[PDB]
Amino acid sequence: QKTLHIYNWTDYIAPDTVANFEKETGIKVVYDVFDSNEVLEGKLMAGSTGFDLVVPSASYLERQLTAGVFQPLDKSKLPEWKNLDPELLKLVAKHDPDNKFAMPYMWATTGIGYNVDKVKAVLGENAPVDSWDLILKPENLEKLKSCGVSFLDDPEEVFATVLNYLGKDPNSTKADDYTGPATDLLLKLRPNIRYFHSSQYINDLANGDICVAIGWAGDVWQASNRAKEAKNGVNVSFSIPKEGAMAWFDVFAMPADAKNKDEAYQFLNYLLRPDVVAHISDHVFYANANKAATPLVSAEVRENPGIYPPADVRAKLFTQKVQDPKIDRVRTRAWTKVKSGKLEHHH
Ligand SMILES: COCCOC[C@@H](C)OC[C@H](C)N
Ligand SMILES: [Cl-]
Ligand SMILES: [Cl-]
Repeated sequence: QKTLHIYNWTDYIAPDTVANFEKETGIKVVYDVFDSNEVLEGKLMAGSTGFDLVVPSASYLERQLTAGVFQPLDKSKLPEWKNLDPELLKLVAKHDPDNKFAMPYMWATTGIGYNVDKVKAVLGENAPVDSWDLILKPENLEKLKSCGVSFLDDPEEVFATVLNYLGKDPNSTKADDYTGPATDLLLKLRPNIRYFHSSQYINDLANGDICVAIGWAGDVWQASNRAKEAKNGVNVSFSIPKEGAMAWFDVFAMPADAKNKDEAYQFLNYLLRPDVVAHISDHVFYANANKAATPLVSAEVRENPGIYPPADVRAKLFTQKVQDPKIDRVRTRAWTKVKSGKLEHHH
């Protein structure tokens, strides 16, 4: 009797995927969840995670490759590997050369989730919902404060978005960009931000408790769908803003010390079945990386340009770079200062 341990993002599988795999294979699954790349990386670098499969973003897989925390995937144990789109594989390979360590899972963008009606009530019918101005212009956040503003608790995402908005390289390697203009803007915004959190914003958007959030696309579409299902009269939408946004792939990987590799390959091959991953996309409102699955994904998901954006929008997307340790120090210190920003001092 074997037991497979999986560590995935919250809100990132269909409700019946694991039970269906358990029923089919007889394998018992222990499924645990996270909402932060930094939490997962800390576990991978601190000791044994005890997990057989983990799901980093691709730039987090990249940065940990030479640490040897992952073992290469034996493709002979993944006969359904050919269902993955081979062009998407080439893009993922920028982070994982020759696709040796990672199985692409889902792809999306980091944009703005918002309450359509409350934004228009507060900012007017002309509210700049197609722009990062909605959430990064202080004059707008000051007005939105009471209806509730959330930022992701993701320093890399937040600084890269701010840098881009300020007309800098979103992956700037210049320390002064972080300590100066990016920090200046974030401190100006900070009094109007209710919280930094990377998962509470889904239900808060759905229930009308947060009016604007920096959010991951399919999480915001899940909020929208939860409100629709609740018949609660809340209208949530998502914007990939006109100034561009971050795009990313999340990938399954196998820790080098995984106990139950055979069961792990069984689960990956299960996810490679087109019906399995299409059903996941239908529930989580994210694009998968499986070419064979695409015709099976629901029309509502496939036809949503905030899930499958067209070429003119894709042209404005950027990807995360791994920063050197001096930028990492500057950025992380600045993030701690920003998040503590409301506190009173006596110096
Ligand atoms: C099936 O995933 C949606 C397609 O993803 C779009 C991004 C990842 O690719 C860019 C290239 C140009 N197509
Ligand atoms: Cl990524
Ligand atoms: Cl359909």
